[PDB]
Amino acid sequence: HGFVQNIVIDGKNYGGYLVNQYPYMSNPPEVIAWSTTATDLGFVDGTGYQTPDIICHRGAKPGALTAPVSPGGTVELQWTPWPDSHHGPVINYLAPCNGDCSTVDKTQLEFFKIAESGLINDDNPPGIWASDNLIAANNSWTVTIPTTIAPGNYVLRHEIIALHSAQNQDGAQNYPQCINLQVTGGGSDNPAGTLGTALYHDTDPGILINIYQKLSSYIIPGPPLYT
Ligand SMILES: *[C@@H]1O[C@H](CO)[C@@H](O)[C@H](O)[C@H]1NC(C)=O
Ligand SMILES: [Cu+2]
Repeated sequence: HGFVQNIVIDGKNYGGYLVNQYPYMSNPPEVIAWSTTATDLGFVDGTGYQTPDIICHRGAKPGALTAPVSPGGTVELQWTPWPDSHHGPVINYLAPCNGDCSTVDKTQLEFFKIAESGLINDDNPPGIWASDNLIAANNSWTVTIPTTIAPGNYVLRHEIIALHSAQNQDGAQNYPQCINLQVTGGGSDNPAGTLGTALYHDTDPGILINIYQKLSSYIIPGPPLYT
């Protein structure tokens, strides 16, 4: 359990959607991060993959603001402390807003994968995963925005999937966190995008998996990495 408390871009903090504060507030602040109703700090499991919930987490609505990013710039996402138990991949996607991200129909966003990290080492099952890399980085993840994509407004969908329960049908725990970015620079690619509700299926080989046994490979779920 947890969520993104803060985002660092070009030497300032953009405060995240504080799901354990702003839903109790009823005149909460304008932020670059999407609001959610996920006040339990929990997840979208396999029962929700073909529901709107998977796109930017449960009952999610677009952030009011958008952060500019320098060409090939870094986005740093700071999480609440991530439990070692919650072993699994860290995956990042962009979807174009084609306009102000604050007014998009989330059910219409088409995501391309810009980065993925899975099982790093399996010397001691269940092993070292992207999630353990995230813990070792003091619960922060650094995304580099590609220089080769068309500039304009996009949603960054940033996700940990915990696999500690994933042996069981619908046991995997997806923690998607969305923010609004204004990508800048000279790129022109419009990558093939995948609907939120076509990212994952509850029987994917990297979703329905016993991590506690020796693994020879791990298939990072979702569509193919853009480069
Ligand atoms: C994270 O920072 C704290 C101090 O703020 C430090 O004590 C901790 O051990 C650091 N990093 C890791 C990888 O544990
Ligand atoms: Cu949890």
